[PDB]
Amino acid sequence: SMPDYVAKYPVIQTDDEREAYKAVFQDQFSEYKELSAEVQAVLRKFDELDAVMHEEFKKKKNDPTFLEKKERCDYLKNKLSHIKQRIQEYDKV
Repeated sequence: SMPDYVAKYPVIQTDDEREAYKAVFQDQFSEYKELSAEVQAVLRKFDELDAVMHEEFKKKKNDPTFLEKKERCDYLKNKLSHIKQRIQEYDKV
């Protein structure tokens, strides 16, 4: 098994497909930007705490909610990257 975007975003063949992938990239990038910034901020907040040096903060780091948030963020970086790769390949042609 592979991520869902692999199947949903096959090799571009038409100019319309290229524009559709662009629309999807623009939408998902704004979502990704926001999410990643938030995730990094938290990770950094702890980074500042680490520099200062607690247990509650370690738990916060392993919070399942945030942990889930971090995994969605990784999915998004991967999805966007794949779509970008697709567009570029067509663009080179």
